[PDB]
Amino acid sequence: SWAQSRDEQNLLQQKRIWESPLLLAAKDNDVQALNKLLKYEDCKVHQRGAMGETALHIAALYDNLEAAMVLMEAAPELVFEPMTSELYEGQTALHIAVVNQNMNLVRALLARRASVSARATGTAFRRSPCNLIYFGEHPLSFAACVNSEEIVRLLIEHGADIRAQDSLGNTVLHILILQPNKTFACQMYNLLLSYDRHGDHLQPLDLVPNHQGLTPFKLAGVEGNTVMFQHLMQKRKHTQWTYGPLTSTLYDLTEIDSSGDEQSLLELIITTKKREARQILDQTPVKELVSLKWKRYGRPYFCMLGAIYLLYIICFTMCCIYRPLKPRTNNRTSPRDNTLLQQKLLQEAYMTPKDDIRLVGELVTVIGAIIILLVEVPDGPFHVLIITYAFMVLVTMVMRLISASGEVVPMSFALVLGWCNVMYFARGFQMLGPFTIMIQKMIFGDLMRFCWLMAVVILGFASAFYIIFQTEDPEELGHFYDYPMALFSTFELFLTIIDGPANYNVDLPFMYSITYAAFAIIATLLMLNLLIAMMGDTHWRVAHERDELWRAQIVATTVMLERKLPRCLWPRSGICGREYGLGDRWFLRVED
Amino acid sequence: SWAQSRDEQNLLQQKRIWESPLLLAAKDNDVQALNKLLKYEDCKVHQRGAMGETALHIAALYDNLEAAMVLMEAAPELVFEPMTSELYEGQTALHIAVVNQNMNLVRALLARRASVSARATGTAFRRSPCNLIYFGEHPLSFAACVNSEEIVRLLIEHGADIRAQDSLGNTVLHILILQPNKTFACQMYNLLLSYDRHGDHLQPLDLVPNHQGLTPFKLAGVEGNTVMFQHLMQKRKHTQWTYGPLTSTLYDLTEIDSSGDEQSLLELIITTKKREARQILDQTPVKELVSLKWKRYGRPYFCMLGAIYLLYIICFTMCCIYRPLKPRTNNRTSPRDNTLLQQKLLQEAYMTPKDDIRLVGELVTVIGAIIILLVEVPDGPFHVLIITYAFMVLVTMVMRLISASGEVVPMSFALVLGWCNVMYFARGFQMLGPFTIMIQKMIFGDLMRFCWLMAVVILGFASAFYIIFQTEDPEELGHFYDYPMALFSTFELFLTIIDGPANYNVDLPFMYSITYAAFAIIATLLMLNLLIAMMGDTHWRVAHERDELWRAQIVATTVMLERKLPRCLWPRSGICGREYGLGDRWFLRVED
Ligand SMILES: CCCCCCCC/C=C\CCCCCCCC(=O)O[C@@H](COC(=O)CCCCCCCCCCCCCCC)COP(=O)([O-])OCC[N+](C)(C)C
Ligand SMILES: CCCCCCCC/C=C\CCCCCCCC(=O)O[C@@H](COC(=O)CCCCCCCCCCCCCCC)COP(=O)([O-])OCC[N+](C)(C)C
Ligand SMILES: CCCCCCCC/C=C\CCCCCCCC(=O)O[C@@H](COC(=O)CCCCCCCCCCCCCCC)COP(=O)([O-])OCC[N+](C)(C)C
Ligand SMILES: CCCCCCCC/C=C\CCCCCCCC(=O)O[C@@H](COC(=O)CCCCCCCCCCCCCCC)COP(=O)([O-])OCC[N+](C)(C)C
Ligand SMILES: CC(C)CCC[C@@H](C)[C@H]1CC[C@H]2[C@@H]3CC=C4C[C@@H](OC(=O)CCC(=O)O)CC[C@]4(C)[C@H]3CC[C@]12C
Ligand SMILES: CC(C)CCC[C@@H](C)[C@H]1CC[C@H]2[C@@H]3CC=C4C[C@@H](OC(=O)CCC(=O)O)CC[C@]4(C)[C@H]3CC[C@]12C
Ligand SMILES: CC(C)CCC[C@@H](C)[C@H]1CC[C@H]2[C@@H]3CC=C4C[C@@H](OC(=O)CCC(=O)O)CC[C@]4(C)[C@H]3CC[C@]12C
Ligand SMILES: CC(C)CCC[C@@H](C)[C@H]1CC[C@H]2[C@@H]3CC=C4C[C@@H](OC(=O)CCC(=O)O)CC[C@]4(C)[C@H]3CC[C@]12C
Ligand SMILES: CC(C)CCC[C@@H](C)[C@H]1CC[C@H]2[C@@H]3CC=C4C[C@@H](OC(=O)CCC(=O)O)CC[C@]4(C)[C@H]3CC[C@]12C
Ligand SMILES: CC(C)CCC[C@@H](C)[C@H]1CC[C@H]2[C@@H]3CC=C4C[C@@H](OC(=O)CCC(=O)O)CC[C@]4(C)[C@H]3CC[C@]12C
Repeated sequence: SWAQSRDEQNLLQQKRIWESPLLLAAKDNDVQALNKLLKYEDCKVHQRGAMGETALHIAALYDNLEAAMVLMEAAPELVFEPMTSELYEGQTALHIAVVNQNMNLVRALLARRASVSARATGTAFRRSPCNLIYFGEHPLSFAACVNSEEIVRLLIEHGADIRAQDSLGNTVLHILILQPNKTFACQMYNLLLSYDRHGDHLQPLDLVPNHQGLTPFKLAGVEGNTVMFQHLMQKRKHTQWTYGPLTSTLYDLTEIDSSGDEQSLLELIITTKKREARQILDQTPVKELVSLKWKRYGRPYFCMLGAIYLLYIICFTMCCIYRPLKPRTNNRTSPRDNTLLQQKLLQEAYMTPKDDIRLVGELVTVIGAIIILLVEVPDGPFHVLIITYAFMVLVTMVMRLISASGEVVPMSFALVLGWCNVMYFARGFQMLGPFTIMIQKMIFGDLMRFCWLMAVVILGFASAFYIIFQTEDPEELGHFYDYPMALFSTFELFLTIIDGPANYNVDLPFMYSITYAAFAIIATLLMLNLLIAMMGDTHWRVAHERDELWRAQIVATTVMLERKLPRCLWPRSGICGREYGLGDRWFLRVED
Repeated sequence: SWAQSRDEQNLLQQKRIWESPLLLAAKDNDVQALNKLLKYEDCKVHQRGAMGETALHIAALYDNLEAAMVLMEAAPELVFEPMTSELYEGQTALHIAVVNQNMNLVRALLARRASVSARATGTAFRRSPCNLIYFGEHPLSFAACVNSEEIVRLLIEHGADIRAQDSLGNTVLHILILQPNKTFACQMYNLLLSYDRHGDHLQPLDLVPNHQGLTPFKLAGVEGNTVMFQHLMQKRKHTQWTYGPLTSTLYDLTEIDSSGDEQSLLELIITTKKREARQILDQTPVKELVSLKWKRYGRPYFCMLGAIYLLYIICFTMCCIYRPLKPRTNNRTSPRDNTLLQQKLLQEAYMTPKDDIRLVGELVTVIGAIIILLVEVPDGPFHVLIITYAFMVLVTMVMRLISASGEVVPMSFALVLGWCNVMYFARGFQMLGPFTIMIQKMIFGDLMRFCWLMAVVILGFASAFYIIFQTEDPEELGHFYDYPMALFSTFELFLTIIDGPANYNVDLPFMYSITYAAFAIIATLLMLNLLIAMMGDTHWRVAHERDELWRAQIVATTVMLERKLPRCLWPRSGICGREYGLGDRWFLRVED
């Protein structure tokens, strides 16, 4: 795709260099070739390359100081020229010699007054999975990322703005957090903060947001950058006293905790795809904050909601047990017809006092289903299940009003969805909590991958079992009497939850005993135990990280409860200042 | 709670320091600020802080020697002042400068005659989970715990009592055992014992009990402090001879073995919550003592009690097999009534010689149940089971006398509790012993955690299965005919111990085949194998430490048998002295 086009422009770049004697002598720094071409005609001194590059760009790429100096003496207006293509738009040779860390050639270009504010907006510089570097857009950003302490100072002396932002809004401090070598990126962060002696007014530059709204501290939390997180936390950390081995430590807790309705650090870490962002939860001020919110306010409000939900589902269950049924009016159509009862009409469903007790429970059920929709729809997996529950309750309400047959099908969905939603409240308990993570990763992991191989063995053998018994009498062996039942029976024989079809009083077809023996080996022995071996591996992986997974469950529940409860009902965690003379900020004390 | 109040008093402390110029200059040692405030008015020289602290307390906290000396020259009566709050009651600055290890400021306070006997009874010093340090109450105790060898000597030279006890009764030697850095605590133990040259009469101070009764040696065993246990065992260890690589070693065995009716080291280690106390059992004199008690006296007396219990339960079983039954008098009420026999009245239960043989076995059963209560009630898990057994035997005795119907329900409990109590005697065998620890940790571990998720899937699907078949004829498919049976059937279908409901001669409801397929996947495949994967992990953890767990089972059995058998029947283990001229102490010889 774009990779194929980037491959072709890279080969087109090397061709145009070989086609041009100037670009070739710029690549391989033959001084005698460059001297002859310039003492001749212009020879395309402003030659536009394949990448939009010039000759002075080329000597910058290939680390050719002696070539680049002769090209600057030849034409000094090339120093200001930007590279002109979609890949490398607005890139100067000052950008290139910075990235190549060519110390003598950056000093030479700054002597010829190369711009330090030149923005490199080409798509090879944008933050994308296709690019292997994200350095920003400015030369100061590029030198900060290749860890060149000598070049960042020279750019600042020549007037590079430390406050310059790229198209994503990131300053140079944001970009350093996005870098793979974190320990070098810490030291460059400390260097660039030291040059914010002026301009700390109107923003201190460690507090600038990007276009997502993130400061460098919140970006370190969101990106899973734990090394930069601990280093940024030192600024927000205050030592209160030291009593030998003890230390009382006061944490700032402003951007960490939900200071406003805008998403804080706890919500952004839960609502992100990055697995390594969850490593911020066992960092020190974040870990005791989550535990404090849960024990004081999270777990009491959650256990109340689980108790109310459990009483409500018991109420819904009893209305389904006592659903209005009467003896059937019509006669039995076939001997296969097994139905004895049918559901009452609306006019006769409510005529006794026991029907009035059920009516109260049915209204409590319907009112609860509306409140589930009013909480959840005006906006997870249990998110979908409780909406699917409340939808099924309203469907059976509509069928009750218009007297529609088949209320058993919305109720049966609603019974199993209503009671399996109680497993949501297992996360109030630490031992019970990651059990449902095991169930999710066994369903949407092991089952969804291996059901396709199971379904095709079931389809093969049920089709074989169907045609083997297609000529036989079903009254003796009716497991495969029609093709939907044959398919359901083979699924049950797969799971060994029904017995193998046997009638010793008749002769079964010869082909059955061979096919069922082949089925018993591949399906019940091999593939069934293969799946169980997978799910035991899922169990082992989730139980290994179960404390970390439970803590991530607690934050998501705390973020959700704080979002839905009133602010009077959820007090802010920690200790506010300003009655102790600390400002209006809410602090958290940790004694270690 | 108290943590929130401790957080607030810590912030209130820092405010009152900032409110006071004296306390602020005491915190940050500005000598010019302290000089001006004292050459002015008193300026609250006896200013009471938030923690009950004074200015001289503050210079002690923040390691301000130059501040504290000026404050002592200003008012020397502050040197004697205690900190006055619930957190830090009776704390002096001599306490603080000791903990901060400020060597020049402890010498200055002792020059101004600061008390070495001052007790710090505040709740921040008490042994509690809320506190991170337990240092005791005296300055000598505090210097011993921060490992300051130079300060403990200076306190002793000024008259600090090495025999001072805190509110828990602990001397300084007890407190050192309770310290996290054991290797430093060994060296401080050796230092403080050297200053017991005088006063070894009336107690040698390594033999002082605390209020629980524990000496430092027994506290090292109870607290799991194996490093201090081995070091204390050197004093109780006597080398008898050395024959090249051999060494005959005589162990004192006084506090280890049950010298009196007061609890010894073996009973205290079993009857404690700490898992690391069980690490004392594989230390040298304790390990060969337990093996000696078991092989000589433990295992023969235990195998006799297990043989007698096995013969007794066989006697109880045969009386239940032969329980008095007669043909039923009334007629069959419904076709669902299956009962053919009923239990006899008392007057006809004993009329044949075979009824007389059973009467002897029933009295042997009743006498055994009374003896179980007389041994166990005038005081574990098998502790509860054998009492629950003997209660069920007396309940069926009462029902036999008053001719109450339903003796089958107390007997059935008594049959399964009586025979499962034979698994108690599996610990007489090392290979069989930790099997019952696996069963306990699979029941009260894996089952009690995961039954709640299982129960709610059973409740959801049994309710669905009940309403699906609520309109059908039960004679064809009666698994779910009423709601208790539907719930029991779904439990059995969960465990795959009954087959899936099928009748191929009728049409089952459409909703059944979908719901049972959903049930077969989530319950029989996924959640059932999830539990088995857990219990296999419990099996793997218990089988890894199975020798250590079996040895802990042997001590508990030995402690229980010694407590219940007469002293003539349980001889003291090891070799008494005084016929070999060693004193009256009982020794144990170990050749290594
Ligand atoms: C994850 C789930 C995967 C799917 C699992 C299983 C799917 C099951 C889902 C639904 C089935 C249940 C719905 C009932 C509908 C009734 C119609 C019927 O099927 O039978 C009809 C026949 O027609 C057929 O036999 C069609 C089946 C042929 C091939 C099936 C492959 C389709 C799925 C491919 C997916 C591949 C994916 C696998 C991997 C790529 C009529 O029944 P009869 O009694 O035979 O009448 C014949 C009358 N006669 C006597 C004259 C002869
Ligand atoms: C996962 C792998 C396991 C697969 C299991 C087996 C592999 C399959 C390989 C091959 C199967 C070959 C099919 C036979 C074709 C001829 C049909 C015929 O003549 O039927 C005749 C029988 O005649 C016979 O008995 C056939 C001779 C023995 C074949 C079966 C033995 C398989 C042993 C395998 C050894 C282990 C190999 C695997 C080791 C692991 C007549 O039948 P009838 O008795 O009169 O009944 C009448 C009913 N009917 C007419 C209505 C129909
Ligand atoms: C670890 C163990 C956990 C519990 C597991 C299972 C508990 C099982 C324990 C005991 C059950 C067995 C005792 C028999 C008593 C008979 C009464 C009866 O139940 O049926 C009665 C109906 O009334 C009901 O249907 C009540 C049930 C509704 C909801 C059940 C939830 C209660 C437990 C919540 C705990 C949640 C904990 C889970 C996680 C939070 C009558 O029967 P019927 O035939 O239907 O009559 C209807 C007549 N009709 C035809 C007119 C319609
Ligand atoms: C753990 C997850 C597994 C869940 C398993 C299944 C998921 C459930 C999802 C959805 C179930 C939807 C319910 C149907 C609602 C309409 C009712 C209806 O019209 O009935 C009609 C049939 O009409 C049909 O046949 C319906 C069309 C097919 C639905 C069933 C195929 C499910 C395939 C799923 C593919 C794999 C998906 C999952 C892959 C893993 C009439 O019924 P009847 O035949 O005439 O019988 C009469 C008896 N009765 C009137 C007394 C009642
Ligand atoms: C007539 C009255 C008494 C009915 C009783 C009402 C309650 C039983 C209902 C009404 C609203 C419900 C709540 C609506 C929203 C949610 C969020 C929901 O969150 C998720 O499932 C999202 C997280 C995830 O997907 O895992 C969990 C259930 C809960 C607390 C519900 C619990 C049960 C509640 C309190
Ligand atoms: C009437 C019949 C046909 C209904 C079919 C039942 C299934 C569609 C239901 C019943 C139980 C449900 C499951 C119950 C519990 C979970 C675990 C749940 O896991 C989590 O949410 C992870 C934990 C976390 O979010 O912290 C994801 C949904 C899932 C698999 C549910 C998916 C839908 C299931 C399989
Ligand atoms: C678990 C496995 C890997 C170990 C070896 C077992 C199978 C390879 C063997 C054991 C029993 C054998 C079966 C025993 C009896 C028969 C019946 C025989 O056909 C008959 O005579 C049946 C009567 C009829 O056709 O009606 C065909 C072979 C078959 C299925 C045999 C096929 C091969 C089987 C399954
Ligand atoms: C008519 C006569 C012959 C009846 C026979 C009497 C014995 C069969 C009974 C009487 C007292 C019983 C003992 C009473 C107390 C105990 C302690 C009990 O200890 C525990 O279960 C506690 C440890 C734990 O909980 O694991 C184990 C069974 C045992 C030895 C009992 C074994 C069976 C004994 C010897
Ligand atoms: C008539 C029916 C309804 C009675 C129900 C039977 C259960 C209540 C009983 C039968 C077997 C019993 C179990 C048999 C063995 C053990 C192992 C036992 O493990 C230990 O004591 C650990 C070993 C040790 O102490 O060294 C704890 C009790 C437990 C789980 C028992 C708990 C109670 C159980 C499950
Ligand atoms: C083990 C799993 C993860 C792998 C794939 C198996 C299931 C996804 C498939 C295999 C067989 C299928 C069943 C085959 C037959 C039927 C009957 C069909 O309804 C009927 O026509 C039955 C007749 C009646 O309603 O009375 C409804 C779908 C269902 C349950 C199918 C649902 C999906 C099943 C369970």
